[PDB]
Amino acid sequence: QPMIARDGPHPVDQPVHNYMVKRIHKRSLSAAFAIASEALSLLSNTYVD
Amino acid sequence: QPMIARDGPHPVDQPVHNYMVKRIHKRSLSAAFAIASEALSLLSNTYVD
Repeated sequence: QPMIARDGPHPVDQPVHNYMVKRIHKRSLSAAFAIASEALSLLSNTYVD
Repeated sequence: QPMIARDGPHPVDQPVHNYMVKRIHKRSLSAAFAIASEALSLLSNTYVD
């Protein structure tokens, strides 16, 4: 931060430095996907049908 | 229909498919047309007049 030079019945000011630390926040996403029993019976054949 | 993926205390979602069936409806159009008897006698002389 900057600083102003003044006079009179005021204390002399000094330059000030600030330090900040922020942290991450974790979230997620989810989506389902279904398949039926007839489709599973039709898909698992392995070169027979 | 589309899907939105979300988190938190929400159950996970799966997309939907909709099947609809419509059937036809039968209408008509009718218009009348009259011919006088003397006109029918004139048009059907059969090679006399």
